[PDB]
Amino acid sequence: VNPTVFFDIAVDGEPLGRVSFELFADKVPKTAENFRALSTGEKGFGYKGSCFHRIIPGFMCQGGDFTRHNGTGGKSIYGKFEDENFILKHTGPGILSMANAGPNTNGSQFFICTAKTEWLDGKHVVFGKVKEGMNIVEAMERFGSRNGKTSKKITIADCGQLE
Amino acid sequence: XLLVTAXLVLA
Ligand SMILES: [Cl-]
Ligand SMILES: [Cl-]
Repeated sequence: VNPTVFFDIAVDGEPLGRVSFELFADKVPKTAENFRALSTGEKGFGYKGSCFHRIIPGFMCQGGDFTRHNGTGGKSIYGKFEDENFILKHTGPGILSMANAGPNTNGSQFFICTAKTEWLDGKHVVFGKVKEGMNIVEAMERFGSRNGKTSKKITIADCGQLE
Repeated sequence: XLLVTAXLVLA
């Protein structure tokens, strides 16, 4: 069964709302498990309290750097890891996909698309989709800018698994 | 451009 995970988002500490994601463990099990475990914190580390350091309106929200807090850091539950496959494409808003530094450099950083990002197909591993709370993602998006810097700090105040 | 990288953010 494909797991469901949630982020509770805050804006400069003010609770905003919840975003939930279906993780496509049937197609990309290793990539899904990494995100799931980092979301629960069950390995002893993960996304809770980290920020979306880069948000570009009309494009995506990028987060998952819980080691350096600025996009330069990140670590998977495996100690980087391989691009599992490119079966799923960046088809529209709500797509959940891995940030990277080129081939086989998956860590913990990810992005939530707010539009179709077809130009990233074959280069970033898609592993989930927003299930509920796309309205919250759209609210987050408004705090971004062209260069990615956010006008208020957008944080994962809490995160975990629903199903 | 519009990229999602970890390390050098590019065009
Ligand atoms: Cl709303
Ligand atoms: Cl709002």
